[PDB]
Amino acid sequence: KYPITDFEKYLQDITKVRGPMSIDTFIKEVLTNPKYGYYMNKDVFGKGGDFITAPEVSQLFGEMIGIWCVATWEAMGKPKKLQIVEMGPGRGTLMKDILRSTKVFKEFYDSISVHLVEASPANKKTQKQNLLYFKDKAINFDHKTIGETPNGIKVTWVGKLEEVPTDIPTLFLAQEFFDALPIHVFRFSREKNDWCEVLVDEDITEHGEYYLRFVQSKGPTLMTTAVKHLLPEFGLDGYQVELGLAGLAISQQIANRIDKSGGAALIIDYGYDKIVKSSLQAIRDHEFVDILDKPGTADLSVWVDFQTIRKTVKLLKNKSTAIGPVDQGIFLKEMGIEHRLAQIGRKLDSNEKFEELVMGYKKLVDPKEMGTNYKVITICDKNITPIGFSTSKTYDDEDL
Ligand SMILES: Nc1ncnc2c1ncn2[C@@H]1O[C@H](CSCC[C@H](N)C(=O)O)[C@@H](O)[C@H]1O
Repeated sequence: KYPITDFEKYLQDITKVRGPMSIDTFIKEVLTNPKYGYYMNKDVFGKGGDFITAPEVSQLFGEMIGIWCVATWEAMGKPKKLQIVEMGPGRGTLMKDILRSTKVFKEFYDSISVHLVEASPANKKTQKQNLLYFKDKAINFDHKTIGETPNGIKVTWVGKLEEVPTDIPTLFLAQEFFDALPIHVFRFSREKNDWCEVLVDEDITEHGEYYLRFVQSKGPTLMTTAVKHLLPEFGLDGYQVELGLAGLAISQQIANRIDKSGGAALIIDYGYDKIVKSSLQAIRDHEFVDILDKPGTADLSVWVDFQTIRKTVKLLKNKSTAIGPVDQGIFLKEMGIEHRLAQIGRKLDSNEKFEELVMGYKKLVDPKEMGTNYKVITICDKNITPIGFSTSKTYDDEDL
């Protein structure tokens, strides 16, 4: 035990009036609740911005994504206006590396504007500070939703993808974004020959462990019935799956935007080319903890189901398709990262700086590091061949 937090008391109250809550609802509350959220007001973590992401590991990573943006823009017929959208830019490191490294491509750089989709006002402020040129001392970061980069590239912040202008060809970047979206969890009961949903209820049992607990819905919930067509047909008892419905909805918005106005999305994340049975994890001060251990104090994440993203896009039966996933290591090698590593290394004379650069390269591409756990998938037009996906597989059962 420990004594009951105010956020736990509040979540218990929801279960008393509304019944046990879906894991989707729980993840939204735990992250984004105004008063007790993790993503909204955590404050003062260990080290400087929480965790090791790929942009912060190497400039190599952002330069390669930059090359992908330019090559894809070329493959689209070099449109005079191109939007670049990023989902959850973090501190803005990725965007900064892209905008730095793609300045040399004059024709490309003259066509771009940037749109960052960001819900957190804290991250918004950090991104603005990281990306913008400022002419005034007093900056209120909330009335500043449009800005200019020091190279004069326009950057606009919006809360949701829906708010991004339509009818312009668009690149979409989602880097470690889908792993932080809510999921639902379902499990099959042979005792009721059907799927149940896994819910979070209050835990007042005589020797429970925490103040919340996982329960199985009595029958199928309305969500179970609504998504039955996405679940396995194989009813094995206790078989459990995670479904990233929030992410599937975003995948459809991107696919449909691309069908209408052209474009391409690059989704990079840790995950699998199959249904993910169990992956929801809670990390607090760099230690794995239980999900229901003081909720709101720990960062929740999931491993991404790339397969269901792919099938969902394909099921739209429009001009869009999804190709991949391919491993991050293979993707980046195919983009020319080894050549760039050597070029950057030759300009450096330090050896200490070169050793650091090579380790960052190894962290990105080695199979024991991020090389295989991290994967890349593209949502794009059927008729424009994607860049960096030559090793993508063919999925016969899903192409008629
Ligand atoms: N529903 C939502 N709308 C907008 N942004 C979201 C979101 N859910 C999560 N995010 C954002 O996604 C980011 C996850 S952290 C990843 C940061 C960055 N891409 C990097 O790898 O360095 C956070 O900045 C968070 O604010």
